[PDB]
Amino acid sequence: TPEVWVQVRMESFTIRCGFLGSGSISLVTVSWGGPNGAGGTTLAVLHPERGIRQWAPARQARWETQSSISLILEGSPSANTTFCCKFASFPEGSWEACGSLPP
Amino acid sequence: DVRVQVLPEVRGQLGGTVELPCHLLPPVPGLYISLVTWQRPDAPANHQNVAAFHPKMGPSFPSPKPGSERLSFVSAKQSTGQDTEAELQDATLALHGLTVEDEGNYTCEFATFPKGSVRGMTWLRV
Ligand SMILES: *[C@@H]1O[C@H](CO)[C@@H](O)[C@H](O)[C@H]1NC(C)=O
Repeated sequence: TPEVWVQVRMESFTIRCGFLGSGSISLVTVSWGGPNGAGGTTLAVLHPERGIRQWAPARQARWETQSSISLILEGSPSANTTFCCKFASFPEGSWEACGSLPP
Repeated sequence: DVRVQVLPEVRGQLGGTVELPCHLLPPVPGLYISLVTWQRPDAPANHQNVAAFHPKMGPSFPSPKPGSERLSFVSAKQSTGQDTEAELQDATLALHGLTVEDEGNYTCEFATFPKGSVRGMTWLRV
C-alpha cells in the first residue's frame, strides 16, 4: 500500500509532505482545512515539468526530492488546523493524507 | 473555471453493462490533464483506487475488486506519438458483468496543472 506523509512545523510555518509508492508523481496538490478538490482551500499545485502554482498564504513552494515537496506559508495556523497533500501517481492512482502542527 | 460533469446516479442491471459518464466539461486553453483517477471512497484503502489513465502509458486498474476484466475507459486516448496529444477530457468508464459488489459511490478526479484536483461523484446502483 502506498503511503503519504505530512509534517507541519513552525519556522511563518512549513508544510512538508511526500509519497512512498511504486510509480512516479504526475501532480501534487496541497490544501488548507480539508481534502484537495473536495472541501479544502487550495494552496499549491506542483507538476514535475510544468512547474508550480501557489495561492496567497503559501509564499514559497518547492520539490525537496523527486517524491516530496515543501511549502512555506505566512501565518495564523492553529494546532487544530489541517493541511492535506494529494499525490496523483500512475499506476496506483491518487493518494492523500492530512496532518497538523504538533500540539 | 472547470467542473466535472457526472450523472448523480447510474442504474444498472445485474449481469449487464453500464457506463459512468465523466467529462471535464469546459475545454480551456492552457489547462493540462496530467492524470485521471477513479476511486471508490467507501472501499477499504487498498481497494479505493479502481482506475487510472496516464497520457503516455494508458490505463491501470490497480484494485482487483471491479478489476481490469470488467472495467474500461470508453473514450480516453493516450498519445500515439510526438504528433498527437493525449485526450483525457472524457474519462467515462464502462463496467461489464455487473455484480452487487459494484454498487456504491464512484469519484472521477482530474489532476490538472494550473487548477489542481477537480472531481465529481456518482452513485451506481444494481
Ligand atoms: C481552532 O483553534 C483556534 C485557536 O485556538 C480557535 O480560534 C478556533 O475556534 C479552533 N477551531 C475549532 C474548529 O475548534
